[PDB]
Amino acid sequence: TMDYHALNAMLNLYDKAGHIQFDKDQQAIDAFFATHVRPHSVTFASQHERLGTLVREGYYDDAVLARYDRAFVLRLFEHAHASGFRFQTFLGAWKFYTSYTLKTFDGKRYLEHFEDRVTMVALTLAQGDETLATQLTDEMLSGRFQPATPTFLNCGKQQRGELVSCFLLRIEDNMESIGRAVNSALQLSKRGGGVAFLLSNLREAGAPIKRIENQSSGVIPVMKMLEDAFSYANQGAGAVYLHAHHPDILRFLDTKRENADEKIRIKTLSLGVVIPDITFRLAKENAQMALFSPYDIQRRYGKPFGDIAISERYDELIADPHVRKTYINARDFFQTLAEIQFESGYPYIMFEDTVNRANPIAGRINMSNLCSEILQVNSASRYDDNLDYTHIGHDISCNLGSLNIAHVMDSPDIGRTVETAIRGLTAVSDMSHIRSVPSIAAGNAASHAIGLGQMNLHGYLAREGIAYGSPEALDFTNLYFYTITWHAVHTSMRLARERGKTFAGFAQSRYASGDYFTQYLQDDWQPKTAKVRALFARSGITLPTREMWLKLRDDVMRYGIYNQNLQAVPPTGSISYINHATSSIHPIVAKIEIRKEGKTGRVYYPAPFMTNENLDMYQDAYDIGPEKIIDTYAEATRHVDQGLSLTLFFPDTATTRDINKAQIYAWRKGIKSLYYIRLRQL
Amino acid sequence: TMDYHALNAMLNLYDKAGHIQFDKDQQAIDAFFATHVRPHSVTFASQHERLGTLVREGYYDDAVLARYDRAFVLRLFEHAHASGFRFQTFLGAWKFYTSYTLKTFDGKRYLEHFEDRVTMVALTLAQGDETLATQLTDEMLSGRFQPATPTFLNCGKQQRGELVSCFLLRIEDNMESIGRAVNSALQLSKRGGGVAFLLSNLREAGAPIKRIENQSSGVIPVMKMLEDAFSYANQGAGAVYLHAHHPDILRFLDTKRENADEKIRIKTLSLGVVIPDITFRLAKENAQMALFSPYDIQRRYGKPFGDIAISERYDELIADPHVRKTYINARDFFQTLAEIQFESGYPYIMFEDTVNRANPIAGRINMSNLCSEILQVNSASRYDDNLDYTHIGHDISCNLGSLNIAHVMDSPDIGRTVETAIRGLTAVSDMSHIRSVPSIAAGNAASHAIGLGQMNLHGYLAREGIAYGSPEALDFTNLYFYTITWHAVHTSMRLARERGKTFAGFAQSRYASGDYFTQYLQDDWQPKTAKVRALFARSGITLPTREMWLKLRDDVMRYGIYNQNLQAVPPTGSISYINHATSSIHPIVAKIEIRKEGKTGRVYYPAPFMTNENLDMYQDAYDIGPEKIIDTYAEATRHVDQGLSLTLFFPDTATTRDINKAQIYAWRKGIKSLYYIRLRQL
Repeated sequence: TMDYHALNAMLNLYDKAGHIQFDKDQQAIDAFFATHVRPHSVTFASQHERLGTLVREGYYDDAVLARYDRAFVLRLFEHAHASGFRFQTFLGAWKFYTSYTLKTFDGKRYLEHFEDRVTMVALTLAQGDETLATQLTDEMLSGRFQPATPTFLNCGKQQRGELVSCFLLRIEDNMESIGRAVNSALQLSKRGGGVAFLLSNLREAGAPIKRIENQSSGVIPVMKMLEDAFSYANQGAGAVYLHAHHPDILRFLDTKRENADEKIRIKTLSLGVVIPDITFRLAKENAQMALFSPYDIQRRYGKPFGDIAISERYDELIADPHVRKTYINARDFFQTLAEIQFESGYPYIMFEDTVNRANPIAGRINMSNLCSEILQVNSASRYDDNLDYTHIGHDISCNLGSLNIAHVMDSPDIGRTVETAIRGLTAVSDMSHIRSVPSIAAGNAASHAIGLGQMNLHGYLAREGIAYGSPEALDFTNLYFYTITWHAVHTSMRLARERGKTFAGFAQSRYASGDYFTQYLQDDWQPKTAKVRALFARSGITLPTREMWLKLRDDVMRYGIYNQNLQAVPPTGSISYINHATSSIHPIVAKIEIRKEGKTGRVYYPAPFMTNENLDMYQDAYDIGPEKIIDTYAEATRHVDQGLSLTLFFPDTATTRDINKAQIYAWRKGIKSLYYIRLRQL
Repeated sequence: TMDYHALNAMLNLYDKAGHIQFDKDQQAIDAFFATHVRPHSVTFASQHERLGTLVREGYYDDAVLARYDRAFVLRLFEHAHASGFRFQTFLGAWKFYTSYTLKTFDGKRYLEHFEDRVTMVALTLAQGDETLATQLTDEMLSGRFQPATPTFLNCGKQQRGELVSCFLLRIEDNMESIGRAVNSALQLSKRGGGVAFLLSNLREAGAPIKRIENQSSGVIPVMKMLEDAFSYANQGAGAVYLHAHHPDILRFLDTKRENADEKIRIKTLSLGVVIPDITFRLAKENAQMALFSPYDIQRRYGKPFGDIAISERYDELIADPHVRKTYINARDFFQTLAEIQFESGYPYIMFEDTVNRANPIAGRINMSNLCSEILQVNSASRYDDNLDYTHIGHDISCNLGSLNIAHVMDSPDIGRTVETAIRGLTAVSDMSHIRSVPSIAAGNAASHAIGLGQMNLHGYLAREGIAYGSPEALDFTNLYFYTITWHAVHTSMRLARERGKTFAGFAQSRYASGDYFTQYLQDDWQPKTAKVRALFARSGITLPTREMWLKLRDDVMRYGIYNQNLQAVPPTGSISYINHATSSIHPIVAKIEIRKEGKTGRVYYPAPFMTNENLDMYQDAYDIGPEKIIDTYAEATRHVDQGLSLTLFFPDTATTRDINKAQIYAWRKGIKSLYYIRLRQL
């Protein structure tokens, strides 16, 4: 019966009673291992000899093993293979062997299995610490923690790409900066990519140059340039963010219209827009939108457009005659916005006042990343004519990992679970040295920002018989994130003691003063529901209490924190299939997801814990709709210091107004940002 | 009668006897000065007060005057205005006031007249030396010398652009270099522009990267990137050169085809192609053309494609199995070549063996400039990951100026005439510090290359009743350049004594060994003709003699030379109209040239010394044809150490074969390069 594809395909059939036949997927795993994995895996007389061979023939990096006693290494591997790990789905297994595990240089045999890859990851992150390493191994094999693909994929390998592949850069209003950006785009893209540029500081189309009254091609030409950079370095991708109140806003959005011109046509780059609070109020009362000149604003306040608070100074700015102001219709802005999103899925939205109002770090937040999940502060750089740095500013980069909620709730020692992931991601940052872009490097060194995310929320809720979006769900979500947060700040606090240093700028932060905690010292803490009350109960998990916050608040005000930023909820792409989770805290996109991969062209993927006796608990995001989704992310947004990738799923019948209403709701509810607008499918 | 345009227009009418009515142009000058120049020029109570005012209100740069005793400055100005300078044509006057002379900041009055601008130029170049300054003034006012527009236009002004605006850069086969190039393109273009890049070292489309077998998008994506750079920084322009034997040659030429695709479509960038001797031989015997991989060549010889001698190692390379070789048809190469030129005017051709065979400087010449007149050696640069220079190579830049042949022959002291121009251009280089591109700066500092050119050759020949292309013309051309050359090497030799230093690398040069002079120590020196013999006679000019060369050869082998390169014959654009010369040593493009400028849309320009009694001596380049033109440039190419911009003018009936035959002839005759293919007009 050894066709694994056909077996998998069986997941795509319903019996006269609309039931699936889930066992067939297991059979497909089995036949996969028997007909393909085993027959093409390389097995050694022993671990010792294996590590020997792999180092010798150039596959594994001895440098990583050299930080441990060989005996320890051999033990850890064995412990790993004895955990009794199993892939839960054909896709997970297939995805791991086809694109994660290590193969021979000629691509014909496999040199690694799950526990192996895991082990090496653990060894790399723990960098000498045996306990840590062991903990990493356990966390990963239990399915509890699951680092982002760029980490899980390269750790320990000799031929590896970077561990960090997510960057946010500023551009300053001058050729030096622009030239650097293009260069940074080349350098980064050329290995992993995932780069976003802020364009808000650039002078508008028409602004003067060198005293000559009307010369400025605007941001478009700058975009075209990035677009080509990215294209040339083939892999990586780019995004640009522009403030809503920027004079080029409309032509900026027009680039993503099928029907416009050739040099107002950016096909690859992703767009993102920053929208402050007022522009909402203006549209409410059908007023005009004032677009301010970044050129004038600079000369008149000594700060770039992107470093000032538009909303706060909206009036002050309008009254100032020195600032040229052009106008457009607020409502029309949101109109074209929805129209573009409607066709391309973009832009992204970054709710500038909501974000800065929550931002505990000194400074402002003016952009976001390619997945609209990262939110940190940055600072300008200054260059010499020869392009040498004169002052190295701070740009942003971050590594990610997330832990499977379900599995977390299936283990009493949550504190350990969180401390370990945080330690591991922290190690990722510590080991990062992106020298090709000094600001990126400098930035990482001064902040140690990491992003610990969550996934499998829907999968969890389903299992425990809770409907997505319901009041119980909303209550879990809130308390669960309430918790994770505690253990993280705690962990980061501890780290600060051990390393005897905090993140740069800690002193000016909110953590230092204690304001960060006011929220957790007031009540709305305990369970709105009873079921939820019992879930944490049955779990052994202990919801942090006033005393515990009060305590942490003192340990934090005194010892500090290591990481400037801890949490962040990006979309879990393929790592989620190997971990067998529903992609983040958003409902499943389908009961049986279909991917276009392999000889068959199709590969099917059933959701976690889903059986023919609870299908009614697995409703797709389209069915659940945006309201319930938004509502969920909101409970989380209260705690996650960074941000979460939020995609709305709309029917194909939906209208721009529908979209627009979802967005307003989002704004109204506290959402820090929005990702795509996925209209219906093929 | 005070319409100057209408008067000018009169030059566009023929009487029943096909005669023009040249006096009307003079009338147009007169009415111009009376109705426009005078009424809008600003005149001061005295020079002293003027220099005072202009420095105070921000127009003139006191820094330049501060290197002289004010009294000297006042004198020089007066001497200037007393020379009795006159514009010879309405266009010259109109061109000077509309786009060279200094105006008030609001653009409504004139602050300068010819002698004024000249003076400031002299003051700037002479940098303290009164004699020099005075000489500069005389040379310029007599119409003898005429510096390139970027110099004549900015010297002395407070708001000025750079004096040097002509650059040639290398690109190395790696992202750092590519990133820098884009940046250099931005930086340079953003002020004057005129930049050319060598692409020959870049790996071909398909070559490996990082061991991965088929990844290299080739040169096109790199071109698109430059193209966008140039576009963004609005002004400046770019060129790319590619070796004929480079694997991407065909797709490189295909970019300039109307009918090809969208991402194989470079509209702005100019193309140039380097073609060695063999590819000619191969096409002769209808063989195949071997295209070698620059990727392989590097790994196997430690030198980039562009630093090796293809022709010399053509066989050796074909036999080497390590060098991947693709093939195309030689004859087909030249076919598509002519076809492209046919439609766009390009490419340019750089006859690589001819050039290196003449090149007296140690090293090879692999590219050229935007006007195909510059030919020097360059050397690679090496960068650190952060884009910082690790080793600063030597790129190329050059400033130009040329002297009106006629006026030169109308003055006995040619030696002074040449020494002065050389001194002045040398000062241009000495004062150049293009810090935004270290290699450019380093290069200029090590070579002090300048380019002294010629113009008004046709105008001269006509006046003296010699037909362009005739044996007498060919004889003058040769002897005249024979002469200029002497006085230049002499001048540069002298400079080396005064400054007590020579150009870097002098020792490895040909000047040091003495081989440069072998040519001038053998005969074909004296006049083939008798008329020519008398021209130099009537002039007082003394054709250098064996003893004079023998002497210079000893002074040179001992004291050295200051400039690595001296001569170069670019096209004289607008400066030629103000100087009233025929554009370089090529026949006139018309008897009454028409330019599309001003309120009238048209402005007419009669050639020098042309009257209704010698029209038959002024035949256009179309009439003269390419053979005679080529023949002329050949006589000059024997002496000019750098190169000359050679454009062929073909009838609209011409065919690619016609073109191709002109090119072969050119190659055969010693031409170092070719510029456009101007097919007939509108």
